[PDB]
Amino acid sequence: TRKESYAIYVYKVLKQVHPDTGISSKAMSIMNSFVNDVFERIAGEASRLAHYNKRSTITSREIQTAVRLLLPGELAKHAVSEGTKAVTKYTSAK
Amino acid sequence: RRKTRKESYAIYVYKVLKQVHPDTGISSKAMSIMNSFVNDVFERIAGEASRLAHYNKRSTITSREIQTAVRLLLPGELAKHAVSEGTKAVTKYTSA
Amino acid sequence: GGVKKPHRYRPGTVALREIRRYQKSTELLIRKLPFQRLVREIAQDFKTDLRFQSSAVMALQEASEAYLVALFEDTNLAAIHAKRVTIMPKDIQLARRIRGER
Amino acid sequence: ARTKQTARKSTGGKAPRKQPHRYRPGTVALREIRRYQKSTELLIRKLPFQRLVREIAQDFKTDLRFQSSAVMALQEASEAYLVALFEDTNLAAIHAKRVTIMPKDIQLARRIRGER
Amino acid sequence: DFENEDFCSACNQSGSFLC
Amino acid sequence: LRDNIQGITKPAIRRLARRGGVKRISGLIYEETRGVLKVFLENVIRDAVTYTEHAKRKTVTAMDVVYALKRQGRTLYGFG
Amino acid sequence: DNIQGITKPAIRRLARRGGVKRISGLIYEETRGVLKVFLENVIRDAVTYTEHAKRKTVTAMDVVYALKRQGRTLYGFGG
Amino acid sequence: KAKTRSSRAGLQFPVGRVHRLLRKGNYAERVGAGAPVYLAAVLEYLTAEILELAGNAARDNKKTRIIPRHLQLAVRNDEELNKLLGRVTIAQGGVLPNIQSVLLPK
Ligand SMILES: [Zn+2]
Repeated sequence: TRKESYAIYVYKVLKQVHPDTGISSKAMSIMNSFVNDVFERIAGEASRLAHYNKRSTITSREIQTAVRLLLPGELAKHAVSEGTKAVTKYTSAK
Repeated sequence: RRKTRKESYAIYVYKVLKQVHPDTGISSKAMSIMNSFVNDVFERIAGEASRLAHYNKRSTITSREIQTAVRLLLPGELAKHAVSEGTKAVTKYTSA
Repeated sequence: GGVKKPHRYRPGTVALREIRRYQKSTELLIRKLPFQRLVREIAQDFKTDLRFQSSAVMALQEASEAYLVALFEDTNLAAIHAKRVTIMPKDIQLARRIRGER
Repeated sequence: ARTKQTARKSTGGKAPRKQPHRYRPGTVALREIRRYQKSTELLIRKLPFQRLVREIAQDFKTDLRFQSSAVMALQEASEAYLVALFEDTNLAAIHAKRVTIMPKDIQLARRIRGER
Repeated sequence: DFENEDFCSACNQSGSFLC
Repeated sequence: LRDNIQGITKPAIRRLARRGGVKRISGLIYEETRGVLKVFLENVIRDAVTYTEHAKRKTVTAMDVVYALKRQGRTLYGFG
Repeated sequence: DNIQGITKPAIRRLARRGGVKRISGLIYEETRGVLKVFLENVIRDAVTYTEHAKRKTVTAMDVVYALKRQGRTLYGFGG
Repeated sequence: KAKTRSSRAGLQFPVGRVHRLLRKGNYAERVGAGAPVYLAAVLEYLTAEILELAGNAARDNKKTRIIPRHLQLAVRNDEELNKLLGRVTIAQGGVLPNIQSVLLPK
């Protein structure tokens, strides 16, 4: 019965961006399926990379080689940058 | 420091090449083509099996869910002319 | 003397007007019930008495209108390719002879 | 009065310084349609192709050696891509009552292919 | 506008030109 | 039922093509298109009745439809 | 200029294998740019893969691997 | 007192969830700690650029909420998000309004 989805999380980041704007539920589902799909593509490529390099673990590195192999053009640079500063804050806060 | 073992189905592709065109050989290049073929189509059908399973919220690749995916990939006659040989082969396995 | 003449937009004005009308609409075009039936007879051939959700149909449509509006779009470029504004069955065919479904 | 400089030399004399049977157009073309269609060898002279890859990979990473089989993989892949694109172009041409591929015919094909 | 030429129209040689 | 392809009426095939930015739809297109709708809807629905049976379900689900569209490449967002 | 190394007669040979009977003259230079941008896509991914293995040399395996990503698999060179 | 991993990473998307999923997804045998943190970091970015662009689209059509339509504009107007979401067909999107130059009246 419990349905797991990214409802409140995308809503939060929406207010972080625009703390005045509503969202449609169908449009939400567009967002949820979209983040699920891009998550699948980034995680799959990563799994592959690993299996090619005879590794066995999905390091933050793979997710990068991946984000830079999937996300196109600039969308990547800004993804990397934000992912690197995010993992930097994760290791700084331990 | 003998080179490590490289996986290949080459030895196999030949047995089958002898069970079809007996007096015919293959060239290295064509054999390697065939190995890339079997690896690619195996990865395709095995990846489909995976999702089929995950979708149905179950966790085990069995014979049913692969008869299903080979159908979903191999197109047309190829599919039917496979699933039949596949069920035979499975029953002959389980036979003994 | 002066005989009347009705106000008729010239061939193409009504065309482009409803083009601007329809390229702002997101509403589905092919009508629902007519489409729903399209499937029950396109499915009965694959499995009997397959019920269908009222969402599978809506999805199998959104996916269809989307597929068709893409193909028409490449059909048009293909029609302009021969310096013509009329699309032809060959166009839907050249287009599809290049996407690799044909 | 507009003026321009073309000699591009402040001083002259820079060198002296201290510092018969003939086929109709198309018959030979169709003959070597048949020749390059029955054949399987690789049509872009290799060295030139390898170089194309060195000067173009340089951008993504310097000092990047390439296994020989690789530049042969780039060739095969490139010739396959271009022969597929050229089949499509010939079609995009035979469409418009013509028999001469033209740039426009390939800016279109690629749009329908969706590679743009 | 049109770009002039890179050679003199009188002697057919390069140099500084009046356009 | 039978021959309901005619339900995608010409008025509509047009509206779609109109949506696609065409201005003059030659006749002999209305038939071609319906044929294209019936090769697409075929494959998708087929890959959906295969998914349907695998789950031993009977009700073709919208969930299956989406997965089917993915296989062919035409992913659809809005349903799951 | 290494690009101009993809010579006309070579583009003509590609057209012949492609079944083209009359090549415009302006095609030759369009086929270069299209060629470059495509190679510039594979080789890019070929190298992402390369600098993931911390390898400095690229392999044909990485090349067909980048093709698999792009979509156009290549049989005959490994994998 | 237990804090969440997202506040450790400074994110809004869940880093915890994206770990489970990564694990049960069996993308690979072992998954490290920083991999779900990076993925949540990239997903929120992509969810943000797309939401921003949707916000730029909506106000234009003077609509408070964000209907599925806006999400298409945002995606088709942008040339990056369009390569990403390029074989994707959003629900109720319509198409980018466009008519060819030869179809215009003289
Ligand atoms: Zn002079």
